[PDB]
Amino acid sequence: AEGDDPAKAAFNSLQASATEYIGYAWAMVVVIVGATIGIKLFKKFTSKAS
Repeated sequence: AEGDDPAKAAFNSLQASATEYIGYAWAMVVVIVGATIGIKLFKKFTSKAS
């Protein structure tokens, strides 16, 4: 059924037009994950104990 919920959806469809926020948020994401790979890579080399 072609039901796209015209109640809250439609209203949210307007707020979702924030093309000024869909870009800088992506860079922040990398700073969340990529930020782990850094410290993570450190534990590996520092947890070798060969």
